[PDB]
Amino acid sequence: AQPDVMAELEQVVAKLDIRRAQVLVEAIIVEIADGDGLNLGVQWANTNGGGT
Amino acid sequence: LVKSGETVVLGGLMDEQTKEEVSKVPLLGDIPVLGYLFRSTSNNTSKRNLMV
Repeated sequence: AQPDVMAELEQVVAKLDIRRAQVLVEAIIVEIADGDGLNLGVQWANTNGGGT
Repeated sequence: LVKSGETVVLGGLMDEQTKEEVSKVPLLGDIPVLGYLFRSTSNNTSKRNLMV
């Protein structure tokens, strides 16, 4: 380009070529799970009387 | 973007898993010491620390 644009492109480039900063990203996924089933049940069977 | 001499972290995953299971008898399984006689416990744990 014209020397006028060369000097303008030269500032654009200098700004645009800046050392891009780096990022360390730690994620922390914590899950906790449990639970209590209970099955208690009583059956009575009688020949004479009846069964449950 | 890393310096010409330097050894660095790209990324990494530190993963930790712990599954705990018991098949116990409701009341008896909860006796703090004797209770381990009623319970059939299955525990599991793992660790992976990966660094690039």
